[PDB]
Amino acid sequence: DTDSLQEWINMTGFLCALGGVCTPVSKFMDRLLSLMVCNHEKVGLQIRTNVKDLVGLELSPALYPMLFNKLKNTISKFFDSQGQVLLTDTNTQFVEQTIAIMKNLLDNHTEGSSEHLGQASIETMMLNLVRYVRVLGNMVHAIQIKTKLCQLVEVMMARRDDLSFCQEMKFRNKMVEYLTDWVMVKCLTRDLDQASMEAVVSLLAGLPLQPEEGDGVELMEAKSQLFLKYFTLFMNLLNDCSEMSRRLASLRHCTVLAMSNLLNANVDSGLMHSIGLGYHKDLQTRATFMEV
Amino acid sequence: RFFLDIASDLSFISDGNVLALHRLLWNNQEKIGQYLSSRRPFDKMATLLAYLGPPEHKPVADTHWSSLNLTSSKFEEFMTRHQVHEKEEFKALKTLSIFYQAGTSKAGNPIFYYVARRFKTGQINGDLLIYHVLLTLKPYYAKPYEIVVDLTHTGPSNRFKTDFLSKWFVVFPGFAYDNVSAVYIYNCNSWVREYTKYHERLLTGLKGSKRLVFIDCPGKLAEHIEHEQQKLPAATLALEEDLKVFHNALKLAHKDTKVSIKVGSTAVQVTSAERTKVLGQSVFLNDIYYASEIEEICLVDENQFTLTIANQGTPLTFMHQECEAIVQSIIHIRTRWELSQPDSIPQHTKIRPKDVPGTLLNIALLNLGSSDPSLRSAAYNLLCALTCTFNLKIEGQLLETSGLCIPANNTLFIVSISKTLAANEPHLTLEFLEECISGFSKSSIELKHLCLEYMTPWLSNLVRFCKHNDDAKRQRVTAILDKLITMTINEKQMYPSIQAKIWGSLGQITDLLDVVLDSFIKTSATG
Amino acid sequence: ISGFSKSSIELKHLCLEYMTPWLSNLVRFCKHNDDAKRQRVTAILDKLITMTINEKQMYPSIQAKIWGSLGQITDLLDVVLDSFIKTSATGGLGSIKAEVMADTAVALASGNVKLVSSKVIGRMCKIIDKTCLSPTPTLEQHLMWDDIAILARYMLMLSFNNSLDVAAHLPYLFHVVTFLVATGPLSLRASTHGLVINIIHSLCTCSQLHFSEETKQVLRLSLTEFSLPKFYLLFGISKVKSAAVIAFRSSYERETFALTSLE
Ligand SMILES: Nc1nc2c(ncn2[C@@H]2O[C@H](COP(=O)(O)OP(=O)(O)OP(O)(O)=S)[C@@H](O)[C@H]2O)c(=O)[nH]1
Repeated sequence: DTDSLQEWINMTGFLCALGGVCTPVSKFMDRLLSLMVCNHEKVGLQIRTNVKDLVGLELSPALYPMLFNKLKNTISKFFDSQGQVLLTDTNTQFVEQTIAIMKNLLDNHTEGSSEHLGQASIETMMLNLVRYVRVLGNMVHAIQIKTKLCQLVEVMMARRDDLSFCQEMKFRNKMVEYLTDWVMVKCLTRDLDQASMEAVVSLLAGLPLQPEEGDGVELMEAKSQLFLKYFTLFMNLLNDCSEMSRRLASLRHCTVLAMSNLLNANVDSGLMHSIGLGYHKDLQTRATFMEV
Repeated sequence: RFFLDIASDLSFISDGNVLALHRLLWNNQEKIGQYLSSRRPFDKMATLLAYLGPPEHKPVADTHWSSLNLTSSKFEEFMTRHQVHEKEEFKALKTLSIFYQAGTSKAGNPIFYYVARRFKTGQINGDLLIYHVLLTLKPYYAKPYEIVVDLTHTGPSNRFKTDFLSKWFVVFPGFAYDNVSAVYIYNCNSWVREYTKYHERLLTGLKGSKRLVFIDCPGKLAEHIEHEQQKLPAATLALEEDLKVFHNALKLAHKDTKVSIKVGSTAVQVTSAERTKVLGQSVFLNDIYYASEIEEICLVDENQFTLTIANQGTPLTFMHQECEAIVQSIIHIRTRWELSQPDSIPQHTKIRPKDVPGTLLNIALLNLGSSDPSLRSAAYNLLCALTCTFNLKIEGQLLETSGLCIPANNTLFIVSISKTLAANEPHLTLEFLEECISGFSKSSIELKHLCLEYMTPWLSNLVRFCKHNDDAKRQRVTAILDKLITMTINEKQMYPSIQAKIWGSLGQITDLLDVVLDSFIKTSATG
Repeated sequence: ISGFSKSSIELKHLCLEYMTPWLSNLVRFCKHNDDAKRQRVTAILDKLITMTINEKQMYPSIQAKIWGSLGQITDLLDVVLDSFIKTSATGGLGSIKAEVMADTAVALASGNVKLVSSKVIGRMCKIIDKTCLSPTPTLEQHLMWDDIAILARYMLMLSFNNSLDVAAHLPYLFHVVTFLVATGPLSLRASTHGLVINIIHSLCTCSQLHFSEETKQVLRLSLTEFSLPKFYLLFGISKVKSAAVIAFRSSYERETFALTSLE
């Protein structure tokens, strides 16, 4: 029977290769999205593995539009109503597959970047993604899902020049607010925090902080408030780091860069809360600020 | 022969030296005019001086192109030359969402939506606003276009200054004004009416203008712009929805007027039911009061009450048969906002690096003598950077490198640096000395002696900032002496060294003595 | 000195304050026929060193008032600094005594620079030269190796702002570097690298030499090229990110040497 699976993955890859010639193609892609969570006994395991390969690594770049949209619609049905999510194991497996799919699809970075950009608003897709993952819970598989999402965010920040969003700064700001809740088995927990730090660092790169639109006291007051919140959280993290030594050293090294970016963006609303640790007791903080 | 041997054979100065030169020019303007007459030079200087103003009298956060020439061609070349396109504040103002192009009218004119309430009174806000308007409007003012002025919730915080209001009528080309097909003015209020009453003279071109279409009912906007082409802000639309309407309302004022009160979950909208004159046209005004602005809620009687709004001299007196229902409707949502809102937070002064050169010199020089060599390297990097960017004259004694190994006993280097800065740059002594005194109390013992040792060259500069024309500066001098008294009393340790350095150098300078002794007399009497 | 141990800090400062005029007369009590007074003078200097290493709070006041005053008088200097050598021979390298002696070295020379720098580089040259009379295959197994090591630390702390006078002592100073490129442990090699960097740094940032602009450009280029990792591998320091960090690492030989790197 393994021969049958051999030609089956062969034809699946062939079709994924020549979809660029091109509708029946949409039906083909919907069958793939159905077969990602194909949980049939004795084959489905390797089936989904092969799927995770093929559409991961060999999908035609001009077929890049349709896939994104279809996934969006699927996770649009993941939310039961009004931002609330419904948790099923099938949805969980969908999420776990989907993360690796965009990870590989982004990281290949072959020719044909234009076919990636002109159509893709992956903004809402990731927003729904992190909103489902945040409510997953706290356990081993959940931690693994969370950290994989963190590398995905790191990658798609690394490729920010190619892609396109409707509102980039608002999207990144919402991503920062969602991610920094995750900062604080333990070995994993520390790994989650470790990956989340370069995720937040990549997000903060040149980000003017935008307050969430309420009525607000004013723009400047709420910008100061967000600056104070993020700065205090980072200082608490670095104080815990100040006391596996290589892990803590890397954690310090990236938290330093987080301070550097977050101060370099909002200098106006930002010196006034952190010019008073130029006299700080710990010389590590003082040195760090002292080149920032 | 020795004299024969010696006799035969790109840099921008700091802000303070230019400021001193500017003082010397301005205080003697008329006389240098007379002597230069004894012709283009005096003139160039003359306009230049005016553009600057008389000597410093304003926060440098505030700077404005004045109107002595005020030509559009110049303004555009000035903005393009310095690449204002690239600055982050312009992208920030784009994020503020003011004057965004949206939609195309029934006459085929593209429409620009100016939101007045999102603007706060301020200088860079205003000038970036007018340049943003010129840049966004630039593709389209060669052709007919239409604008919508959203005047929801506009108060004195959103006003244009008179000089700034005069700028809008001169910087744009004439056919930019002429291509304006229609101006839809939406939700005009009584404050805007007052503002026009103070400003009929500059708005005389709009006085009686038929291009001013006042959208006194929201459906009237559908008569000129399609609803799908309507892209007004979401909060503006939410101001119209789910409004609890009470007709037959009266405002009791100097003039009692007929109004109607629509109470929504965030605000109260009082809409005038009788037309009043703004810009030569009779309109229906509507004053908007957010729930965050309501000051006091009370019921004088069922037929009449007074409502107090923040920053008002008198509460507005409202007379209606249903005043009690209005009071409960307002007070329920107001109290649930009161529960919903967070507490008060104290806020600090906005700090930007180009107006704090003293504190950064203190954080540099103090840490330059610390124990940890990495900290000394970082301190060397800041000292080089400050002497570079702020253009202080150091006579080329600093250079940045990686791998420099700094000795722990470098105090002579620090003192040489501080003495050279006190010689070549006296304009920041007050903030520098104050921050040094402040950092004294939070420093270690060897660092405390270091702090004494590099602050003592600066004390001879206090003669310049004493007896000055500005009394606030000599007040600052006396305050500094007060903290010096305080630290001398509190620190019983280092007391011989404190007397040997601080008061020892202070007593050596005649004509500074008298304020010092007078401070001694007043502070000895205390206690 | 005996009374200085028991007094209070406020008394201690004034105690410094009246001992400091008396130290100038020690040149009278040196170079006499009786050497018992000479051994007592060296014992006094040992007591001063003892108090400097023992006390931490009044350490900068000590470094100024005592040592900068001794640096003023020419004749004592040698029998001062020689004692430091035995002091630095006393105990071990990478200890408290050695490091505080390294700092006190520049305090001694702050008052007078050219003569103290002359003495230090002259003793480096002599201890280098004297190895010929008892030749060994390598300098590390030589008997006067420690004087090579200890004075090397003295050249590191004394090179920040012309404390080793660069305007007149550059050939000898380069010559020592050539004879000490990648010899010894990690600390001495890193110290040699820091010495080279500080030499070039003080060479460009001083108004005494009044160089031309293009000369300052090529020196600025040279400083950058010595900052490169290629010159780390030339200097024998590998795997170390910052030479300045491990130059002081005790506070907080396996690789062979090839002559082409020296070229
Ligand atoms: N306060 C003020 N400053 C202005 C104004 N226009 C230009 N400036 C400033 O002054 C400079 C122009 O000075 P100006 O004397 O007009 O020189 P010019 O533009 O060559 O014009 P000229 O008539 O003197 S030959 C600009 O760079 C800008 O900094 C204005 O209307 N008010």
